[PDB]
Amino acid sequence: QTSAVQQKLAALEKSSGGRLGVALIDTADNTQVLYRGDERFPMCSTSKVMAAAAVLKQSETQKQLLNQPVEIKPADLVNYNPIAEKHVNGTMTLAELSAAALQYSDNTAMNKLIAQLGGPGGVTAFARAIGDETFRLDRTEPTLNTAIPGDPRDTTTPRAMAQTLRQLTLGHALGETQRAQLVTWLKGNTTGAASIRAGLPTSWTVGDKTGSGDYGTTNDIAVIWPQGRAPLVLVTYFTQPQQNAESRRDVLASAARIIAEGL
Ligand SMILES: *C(=O)N1C[C@H](NOS(=O)(=O)O)CC[C@H]1C(N)=O
Repeated sequence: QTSAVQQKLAALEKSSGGRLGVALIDTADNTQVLYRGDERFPMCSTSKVMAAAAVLKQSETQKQLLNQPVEIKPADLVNYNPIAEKHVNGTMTLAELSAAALQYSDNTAMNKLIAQLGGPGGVTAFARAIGDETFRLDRTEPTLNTAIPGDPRDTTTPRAMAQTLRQLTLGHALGETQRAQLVTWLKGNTTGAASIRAGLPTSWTVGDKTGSGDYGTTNDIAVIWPQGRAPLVLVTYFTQPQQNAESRRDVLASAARIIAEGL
């Protein structure tokens, strides 16, 4: 019941001063490694994968949805808007908003995705439609990042997020073109090199989405293509007891290294 990898993650967690959640799926054999795999964690920016995937699903039944313009007004800007601020009083397409949300983690872009789905509950509804009974999105940006201990809003579990990420990127939750677009976007992420990627050999290819929030919450969810192996799906969630705790991306890298060394 407690594997060697689980014992190592427990030792990492003990030295980290926070709470660590890990779910690995190895698609070479569909085996799973779970650490606090059924405990809820605040998703923060990693929830953007579900919102972008839901808009990709919408695009399966709409000619050129991704080219549809969305107006960006000054009042739409929130706390972190590296792409959207360039387009205030103009428009961005849903493809541009999806890329900005995933690759630059633009929070104004994420709010446009949420609105395109009918609000946070529309993102949750998409999760349910692809078999994820755990994910819940409750708020918009930026308050979905409050990451308060014990608060179920805007949370999921590592087990559920790993299974969902596998279905979206490697399975058939999306159509073929849409799945390929999602993987292309994730592989072009700009924010991930200090997190899961840092713990892996340079030769392994990664597409990922990071997140962070209050309580020193530090997250990453990744699809990994190891050299000479079938892909892996890896979720590393981390959160700490005090609201102003510092980020700990090194803990995510350490967890990824333990997983890689255990394969
Ligand atoms: C998402 O977690 N956020 C938006 C942006 N994400 O960048 S990260 O993925 O590199 O952390 C800034 C942090 C965070 C937020 N609190 O809005």
